[PDB]
Amino acid sequence: ESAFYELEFGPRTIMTLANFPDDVLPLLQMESLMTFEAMAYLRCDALVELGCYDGRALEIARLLNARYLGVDLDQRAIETLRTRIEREGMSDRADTVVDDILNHTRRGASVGSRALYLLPFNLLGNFREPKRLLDSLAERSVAAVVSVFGDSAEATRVRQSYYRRCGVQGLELHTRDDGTVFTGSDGFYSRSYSRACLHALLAECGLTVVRSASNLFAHCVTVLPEGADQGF
Amino acid sequence: TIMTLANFPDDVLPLLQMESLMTFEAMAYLRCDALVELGCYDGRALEIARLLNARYLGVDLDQRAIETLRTRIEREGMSDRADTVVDDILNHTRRGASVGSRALYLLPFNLLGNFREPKRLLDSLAERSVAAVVSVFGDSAEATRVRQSYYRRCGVQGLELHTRDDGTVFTGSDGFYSRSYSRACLHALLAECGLTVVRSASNLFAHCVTVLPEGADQGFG
Ligand SMILES: CSC[C@H]1O[C@@H](n2cnc3c(N)ncnc32)[C@H](O)[C@@H]1O
Ligand SMILES: CSC[C@H]1O[C@@H](n2cnc3c(N)ncnc32)[C@H](O)[C@@H]1O
Ligand code: NA
Ligand code: NA
Repeated sequence: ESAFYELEFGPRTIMTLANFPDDVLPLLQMESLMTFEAMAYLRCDALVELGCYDGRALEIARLLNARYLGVDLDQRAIETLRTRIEREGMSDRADTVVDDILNHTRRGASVGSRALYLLPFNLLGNFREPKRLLDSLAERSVAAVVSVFGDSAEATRVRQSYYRRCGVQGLELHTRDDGTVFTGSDGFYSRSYSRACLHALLAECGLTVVRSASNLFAHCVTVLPEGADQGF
Repeated sequence: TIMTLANFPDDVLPLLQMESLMTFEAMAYLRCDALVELGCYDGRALEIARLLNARYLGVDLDQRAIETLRTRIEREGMSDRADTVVDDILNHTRRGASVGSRALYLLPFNLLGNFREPKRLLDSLAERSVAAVVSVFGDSAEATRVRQSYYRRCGVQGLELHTRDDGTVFTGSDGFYSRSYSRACLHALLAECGLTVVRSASNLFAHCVTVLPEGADQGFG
């Protein structure tokens, strides 16, 4: 799992904004708005961004005066995030770890009292076995936001352009009933989801849907782990 | 050709994210039934209107970006609630038809800074808006570095950097102009144009403010 993101320039090629088709921005905006609103309503004092790169959700924590933890394998992107945290005077409230996401979710200390876990920008679709990641959220979180590419013809055309712009080698497209799977010879793996398939996967992993939003490109879901306390 | 993501350094994103969150929260709290995005490109605030079930009007002179937006509105089933106009921003604020009873006007991604006479635009907001969100580049060393890289990727000819106490000005031999703002200068300009700051946020790259036109009604619709 995540072999592609252990490559020196794996994360850089995928997360460089200049490599994004314009139509990626609506996916990122929907996910941002839903994370912001979820943290307020569910009284989360902490945001944990899995695959944060250079801190793509830091502004959400900033405008809510929430604690922030960014987790990524990419040392260079985390150093950019550390530099911004210091310059923003957020060192007391915002932290970073260079580590595997599953190392963090399985063994990492709690962040704040009521943490929301963000799985942004199709992170879940980059796991061949997404149930291992989803199952690990229960321990340290009272909520999660999961953002994935959808399976519309338009979404697939965006992804065809995006992954080639990123320079993914030997890119192949595999069409399935419930999503489109892209693979690369470099260990690249990215699937999209139908709304029904995403909802079914979440229910299977004991994650209750409280909010579900879709646009032409993406599905974004706010979930509560069953067994999570829902106090204030 | 300044709006395609292909031309954006990574450090542009925190500016876009801060103004999106402040526009979203302003629409909800101030009970705005319409979002009017000035310089909307391909509908960079459409998702805010969509997720609040608000009316939307995108104003831009980029007819390609507007046609992209019109198709997105149709495919999202938003035709009855979202529209576009290929118009000059000041012509729209001066003479354009009103949208909803409580419209919020968004001035995104340093639109105010890309105007040489910003007072004309700000003064025009008085009549037709109950609220506005204004997003500008700041004057940090990091903001100036990001802007230089951005304008270079946009292919501005004879790009020159002019240092000032209240914001860095970039010019080109092609007639390109864009200024950043200190927090103090932005607040002073808005006050001068009868716009009261109700929310003010800054990050390393940007200032974003929510304003009410003084004399604008503040009911619930
Ligand atoms: C938003 S999905 C892509 C981002 O997530 C990061 N990422 C992907 N898989 C992992 C993983 N297993 N552990 C940590 N970061 C990861 C990548 O380095 C990139 O910044
Ligand atoms: C965010 S500022 C840049 C955006 O605003 C648009 N724009 C700039 N000046 C004007 C103008 N005077 N009238 C309408 N749109 C404009 C550009 O086409 C671009 O999409
Ligand atoms: Na995800
Ligand atoms: Na959309």
